[PDB]
Amino acid sequence: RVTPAQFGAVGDGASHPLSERYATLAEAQTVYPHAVALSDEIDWAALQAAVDSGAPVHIPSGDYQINRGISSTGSLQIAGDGATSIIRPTAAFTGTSVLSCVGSLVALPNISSVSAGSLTIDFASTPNLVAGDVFIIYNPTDSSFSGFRTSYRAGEFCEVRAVSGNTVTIRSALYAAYDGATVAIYKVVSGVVDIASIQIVGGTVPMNGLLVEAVVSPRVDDVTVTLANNAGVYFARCYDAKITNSNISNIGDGGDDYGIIFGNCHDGGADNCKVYARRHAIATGGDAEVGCVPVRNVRMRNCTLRNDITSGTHCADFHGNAEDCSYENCTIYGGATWQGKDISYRHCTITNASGGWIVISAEILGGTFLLDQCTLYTTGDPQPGNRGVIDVGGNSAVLTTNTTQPCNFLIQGGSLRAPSLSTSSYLLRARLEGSTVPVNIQYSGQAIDVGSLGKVLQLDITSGSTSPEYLIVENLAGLPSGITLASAAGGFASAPMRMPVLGGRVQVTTATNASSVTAPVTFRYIYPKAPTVQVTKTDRSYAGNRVGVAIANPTSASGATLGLFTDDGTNFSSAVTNQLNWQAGIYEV
Amino acid sequence: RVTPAQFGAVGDGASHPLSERYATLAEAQTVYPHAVALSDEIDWAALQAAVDSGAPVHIPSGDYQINRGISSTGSLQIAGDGATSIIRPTAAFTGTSVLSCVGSLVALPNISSVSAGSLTIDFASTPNLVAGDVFIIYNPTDSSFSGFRTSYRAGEFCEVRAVSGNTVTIRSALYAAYDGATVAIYKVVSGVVDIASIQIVGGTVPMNGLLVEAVVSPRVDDVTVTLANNAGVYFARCYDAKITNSNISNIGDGGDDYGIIFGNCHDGGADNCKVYARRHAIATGGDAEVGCVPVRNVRMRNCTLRNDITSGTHCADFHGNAEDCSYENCTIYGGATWQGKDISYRHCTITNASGGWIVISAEILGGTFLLDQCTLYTTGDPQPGNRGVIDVGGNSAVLTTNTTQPCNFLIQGGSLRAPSLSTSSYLLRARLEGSTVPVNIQYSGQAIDVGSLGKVLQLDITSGSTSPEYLIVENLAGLPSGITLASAAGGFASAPMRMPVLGGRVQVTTATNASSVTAPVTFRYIYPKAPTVQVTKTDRSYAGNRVGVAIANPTSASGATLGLFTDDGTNFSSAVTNQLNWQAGIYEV
Amino acid sequence: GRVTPAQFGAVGDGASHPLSERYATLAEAQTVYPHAVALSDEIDWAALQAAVDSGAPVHIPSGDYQINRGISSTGSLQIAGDGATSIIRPTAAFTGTSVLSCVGSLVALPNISSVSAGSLTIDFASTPNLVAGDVFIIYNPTDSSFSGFRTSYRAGEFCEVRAVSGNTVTIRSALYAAYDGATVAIYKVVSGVVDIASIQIVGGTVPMNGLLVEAVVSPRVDDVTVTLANNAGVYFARCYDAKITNSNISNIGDGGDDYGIIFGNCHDGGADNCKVYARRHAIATGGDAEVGCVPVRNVRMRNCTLRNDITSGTHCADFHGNAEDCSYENCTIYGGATWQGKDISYRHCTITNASGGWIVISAEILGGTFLLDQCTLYTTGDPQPGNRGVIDVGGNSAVLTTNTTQPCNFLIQGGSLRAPSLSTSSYLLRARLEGSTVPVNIQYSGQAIDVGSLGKVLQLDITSGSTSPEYLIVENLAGLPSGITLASAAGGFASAPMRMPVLGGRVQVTTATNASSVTAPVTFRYIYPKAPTVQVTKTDRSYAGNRVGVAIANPTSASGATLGLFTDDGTNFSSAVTNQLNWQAGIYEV
Ligand SMILES: [Ca+2]
Ligand SMILES: [Ca+2]
Ligand SMILES: [Ca+2]
Ligand SMILES: [Ca+2]
Ligand code: NA
Ligand code: NA
Ligand code: NA
Ligand code: NA
Ligand code: NA
Ligand code: NA
Ligand code: NA
Ligand code: NA
Ligand code: NA
Ligand code: NA
Ligand code: NA
Ligand code: NA
Ligand code: NA
Ligand code: NA
Repeated sequence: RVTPAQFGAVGDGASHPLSERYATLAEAQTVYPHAVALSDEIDWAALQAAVDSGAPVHIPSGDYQINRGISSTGSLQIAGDGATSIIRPTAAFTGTSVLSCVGSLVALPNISSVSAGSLTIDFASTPNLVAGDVFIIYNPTDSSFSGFRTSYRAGEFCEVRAVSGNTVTIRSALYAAYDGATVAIYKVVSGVVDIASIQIVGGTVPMNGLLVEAVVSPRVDDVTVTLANNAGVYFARCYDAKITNSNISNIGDGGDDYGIIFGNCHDGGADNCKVYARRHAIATGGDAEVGCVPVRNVRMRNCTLRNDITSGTHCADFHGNAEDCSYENCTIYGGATWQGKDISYRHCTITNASGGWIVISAEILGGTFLLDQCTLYTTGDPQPGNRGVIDVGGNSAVLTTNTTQPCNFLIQGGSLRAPSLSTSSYLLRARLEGSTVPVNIQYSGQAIDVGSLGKVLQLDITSGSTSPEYLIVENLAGLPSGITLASAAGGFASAPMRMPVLGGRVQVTTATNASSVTAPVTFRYIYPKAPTVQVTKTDRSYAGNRVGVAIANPTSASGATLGLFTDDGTNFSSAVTNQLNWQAGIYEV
Repeated sequence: RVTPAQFGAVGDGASHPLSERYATLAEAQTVYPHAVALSDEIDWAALQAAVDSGAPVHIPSGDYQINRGISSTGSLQIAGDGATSIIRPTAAFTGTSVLSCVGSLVALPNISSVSAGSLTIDFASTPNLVAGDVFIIYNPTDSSFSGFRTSYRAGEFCEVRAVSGNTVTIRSALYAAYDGATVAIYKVVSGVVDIASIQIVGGTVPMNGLLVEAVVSPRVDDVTVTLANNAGVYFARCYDAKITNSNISNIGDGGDDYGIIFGNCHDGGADNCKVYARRHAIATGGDAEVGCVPVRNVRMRNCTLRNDITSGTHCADFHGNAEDCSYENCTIYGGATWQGKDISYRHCTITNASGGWIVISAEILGGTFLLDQCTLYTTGDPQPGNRGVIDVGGNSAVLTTNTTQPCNFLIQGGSLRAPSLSTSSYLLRARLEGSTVPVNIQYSGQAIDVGSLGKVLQLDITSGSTSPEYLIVENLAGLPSGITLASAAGGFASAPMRMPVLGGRVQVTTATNASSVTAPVTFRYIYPKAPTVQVTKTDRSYAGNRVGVAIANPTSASGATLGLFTDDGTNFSSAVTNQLNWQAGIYEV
Repeated sequence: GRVTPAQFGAVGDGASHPLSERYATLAEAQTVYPHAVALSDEIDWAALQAAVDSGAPVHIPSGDYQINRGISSTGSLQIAGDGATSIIRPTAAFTGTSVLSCVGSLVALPNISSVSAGSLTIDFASTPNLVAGDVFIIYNPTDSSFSGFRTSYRAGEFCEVRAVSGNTVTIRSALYAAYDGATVAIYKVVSGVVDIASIQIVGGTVPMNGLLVEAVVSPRVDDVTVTLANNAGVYFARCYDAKITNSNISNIGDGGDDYGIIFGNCHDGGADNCKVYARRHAIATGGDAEVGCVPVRNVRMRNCTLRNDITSGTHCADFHGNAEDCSYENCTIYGGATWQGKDISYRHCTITNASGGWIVISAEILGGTFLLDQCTLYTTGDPQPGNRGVIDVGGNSAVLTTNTTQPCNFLIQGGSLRAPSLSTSSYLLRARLEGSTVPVNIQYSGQAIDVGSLGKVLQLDITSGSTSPEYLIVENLAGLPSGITLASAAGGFASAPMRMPVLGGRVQVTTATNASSVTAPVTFRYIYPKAPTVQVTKTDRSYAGNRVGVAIANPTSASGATLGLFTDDGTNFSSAVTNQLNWQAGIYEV
């Protein structure tokens, strides 16, 4: 509705300080009240004034030179003509973000204590809320959500359903319980944020290309952002923030170096974005400011993500304050991570990080962690660095005294290709370093393509202990002969186990000078302990004078000696074939 | 192209009746031929005149007060500057919908009878159709698609491939057969419908925020709609209706209370929308008007949905006239439903409705119903309401004489967390109330996280009968000891079954004063009938004078007495240990 | 956009207006439109072309613009309209290859040292004109350097620059393949902004393409409607991260290749939320034989509904054999789909049959992994009379040949497959060797099947060549009727490590006091590829008078077994009493 040209923008790609047009600061401020100095860029002055007008701003193709950030409280509405509508910080730029909009957390009355899964909140006095309003429940106590980091504090975003007196009902169930004496409540007050069809060429100075903070349903669509600093796009304390159809590339400056990060956000996500950043193309986390609650129901879909493989870290990120978030239908070059609680990767294609691993874990609070029908590729071998291809604390402190809820690690279907492992390598490692909770494993349905391999599961205990409900390896295709199904220490060894069935038909021939004949079997896979073995004689009835009793003696985790013995010890009177049909498995759960 | 300001709009948020500007109605009608009274809103008159010009309408930021719907026939093109372009019914509003566009159903010739799966339609005379045209085959006979409601009539939308004389080929196979003597055919005649980047604040009076009816490929994008009445967005009899990137919030007025509903629609769906509504955030169904055919190939993807949990109903809806529709990659707070035919939930996260159940059924015609790799949560327990966590007629008439096709209920992978069930609760219930078709269950691969639990399956018959092709429980993680695998009545009990394997190794020591030694085993899970049991002796050969024959006697659904007996009844001559390796399962299909 | 066709003199009223209506001479017309060719050219075309030529973004108001020549550009093309009422319409007099087109450039870079697959470092022979974010193509001009199935399936790929230090260029993702430095030419992709949105092209019968975008980084097509009766509604050629979204594309075809949207030699990007029809392939991938014709990689089709002409006899959803690491996800596909190339997946798709009755067909299999991941499949027909599986891998065509050079894994995981009209001779999946010598592995796992009659799950044949598979697995299937064959397996398939489902039951036998044995026959519900591993145990009786009896099976075969209870020493049983013979059978080799 307004343009920067209407407020005097030039936008020709060259510098135009206000001094080119105004002899005095007072004269410049008569036109641009918030100009700071005559050396400020006319393009910046014009863009900021247009934003300040309160009308949606349309930015025609041009190359706008700015020395300060374009910022707003409340609302920010900017739409360009596409990638040719360029906002470009100059070498003289100062400020935290190229574009920014910041809403408000406004104190609400305190509340009564409330249980997890409730949809009713009792305020101490009349709350200024109506249906559709958004508020944050916030616990200022350090580590109130997770002990892994100080800043992982508890709370969540609620959406008002109805209000009756001091009672406020909400539109979806609470993720967590709150003691009323420990939380402060804030109404999220913000205007309309919609940023579309522009290109930010941020350079090396600003920390963020775009910052949107404490806003309900901001929208970023069809943008291009390049930067060499901390974050291409940073959503902080936003509810239903969406960024869609955008290309974000952050070369980094050697800091946290994020492409798109959702800090203390709830709902929304990224859809159909192509993203590169040095460390984490997409990430979740937050800060330590008021309202720094966990990241929940944030969904990354249909993106392609790349990072700098030499950074050594995972490309797709969640930090340990995430709960109930996922990457879905994403192509992820350079690895992914399980952190926090209740995290899923669904139908993603994921390649390895530099260490050779594909999925790595950290800061596991507990809950369920899932690789759902993913396609996994590694060109390396993480075993020399003590990690699994899917790693849970192999060489790091991940399952600790800060892991306070039972954990379920679920690998369902999909495929895993890893041509360059050794006979020492393992597909999944979990190592306890202080936790005392059940750690359950379901490794199920996946098709595996390897050269050499040592083991499917490697389950270790450095400190702490576990009593799992289950330890399951099942329906795997592509396992080569000789591998170990699960090395399991301590409480993993005594866990209720299900292990794959092996078996076959072994011919034995009786001898007329003996009451028995035996034959050795070496299992194609090594079990964690002696499996449950069946043996049955087929394809012969009387071997002369006796049927014979089929047994196995001994049996072990690695094999068994099959035998056919006359019950009473009489020698067989004929020398003839018999088929010993054997099988082995473990079926405790 | 045109703006309401050009036609005299004010849009400042206050009321401006025509009387402010025109002394008589005649005077006003010179400018606005459609004006009804001098009390009409200038903003309404202006917006309607803008629509009536036939040019695309751009609505600049503004708050436009209207007392009547903005409506059109055939085409409607409205685009604003985003959420600050607000259309607002006043207290005096009269009309059914805030914005609406209605296309036409134009008679085509009758047709010859045609079979399901055909791509060739024979018209009785020359049809006015060319490639790309869309028509509806419509059976006006009540319940011609489904007997569950009279308005579930048969027919479908067809897209013309080629026309040769009176023969019309179509671009995809027919879903159903039609007797030519029973159907009337209608060409869908409509123009361009495109509604984008506006906000409708509908209030309590209009039944619909947006209504689009009988239109080919209408588009709704980047809109925000709030309402407290029947439907935020209602697509009726549309082909390839698509709504994208929109936020829809219907507080409801205590009726059907839908967010987005697709009535009698084919193709299209909802993508990347955040939706709240009191009863069903998204739904499908229809009315009883001409062309009220089944809802097909409508796909809801990448949405977050919420409802009022106190409504007691499911948040994500399909009615019984749905065929071949799905929700995929959606976050669903407040439950989902199987109804109609061939319905799936894929990679969704779903929480419980107030009853404690998560997926509920109604109006099952038959076909295949799938929960594919979904993450399911319930904080409650549906068993006291006689419902499973996944429920098929537990407490309602769902599998009845109106269920006319074989049913397959499939649960594949994913997870289910339900910490608060009792030892009486069951994960899935199916109860017959009059149906006679096969009802097949595949409960396969899911990771389960419970405290107490009674049963995996509960399969009951109040009336009717069934001869299932299969009844399968397999590859489940997380089942606690003592649960029942399936309680199965009548034809469920005699169905070909597959039930999980349990087994173990039990040490027994022979005694020199007996020919046998036994040991009791109680299975971890209770089978629906005595399972198929194997026992083999290992890790010992002769026990003095005899090997011993390993048997089980008795066996039952809940356990077995393992035994080692000398074949000839001679007492064992030595007291030595032996391992009885036992296992059980059911392997009929 | 900045400029409009009106500003350059357009009419856009739907009727023809040759330049001769306004200008008496060609010279006078060219004063206004320098690139007009003749006074008979359309004013709408001259105006639209001039608007594009201005270099400003072009906004096209509602109107119906008549053009007799393509609207084209080099480097950049920015066009946005008011939606489907902004119509660009070739006239009967149209001449040109494409209605709308933008072509970027491939600019030679220095040569590189040999590099391994999986590398992220490239060494240039001399200083390269590259910075971070730049895109280049490694190209091998040698015919069939990626796949032997076609000449034009040449090797190479798109790389995105991470950093440059001296002659060393690091890249943002690992190379898919290895390259001999002496065999490749390297090219920078130089292009500007391409953005086409919110217009309708009514192409007609003349143009080969509705929209062509060639050699461009991140072109964007959004909210467009395209109809045509020729070769390709939308053709992306040698593009990196081409995205078409929210569009309706319909190609009636002219009897040629007849594509809706085709990605030729493209890397990254894909199609999202599109409704597409084309006579042959609604969406396809492939390419041409021009410089830079590299494999199609990381192209993702998502959230689309696709239809084709079923009487064409071909699959609706296409990849050609030069595809690697591509997929369809969350698509409704009427008229079948295909596995070709390497590492291809369909995920959460609903797919119906092509005319032959099959649903997924293969061709030009290089090797790697081919996945149907939780798909819903439906056929109204039966492909067996045409010698093809419902899921087919060379049943009646040359698919697994000397050009299949890498181990193949065919995976069917979960989902459902309904096929009510098969016969007792039909098979769900067929794979047939016609010259390949690599392992061919099958995982058929977890699917719920709904059939009337059926012959077999797998039909594994060898016409020529040979195979030593790592695995052959059938497991966790629901809905198989009695009497089917699990796997017909010939040659090396027959000797592969197999996993086959368990069958079992409890059979009552009563001893006789005048014999030392009692037997009972069992016929398995499914026929195994070879004699299965069988267990038998006696339950629910201890001594039958004087003896327990030893439970065995004799004989056993692929189709059944004779269960037996025999006193060990051949003494007659002394009592006639019941016993339960608990039997089971399966194959458990992998
Ligand atoms: Ca390594
Ligand atoms: Ca309940
Ligand atoms: Ca035995
Ligand atoms: Ca056929
Ligand atoms: Na000042
Ligand atoms: Na100054
Ligand atoms: Na503002
Ligand atoms: Na609301
Ligand atoms: Na911290
Ligand atoms: Na012999
Ligand atoms: Na009147
Ligand atoms: Na068409
Ligand atoms: Na002993
Ligand atoms: Na001329
Ligand atoms: Na860059
Ligand atoms: Na060729
Ligand atoms: Na072929
Ligand atoms: Na008896």
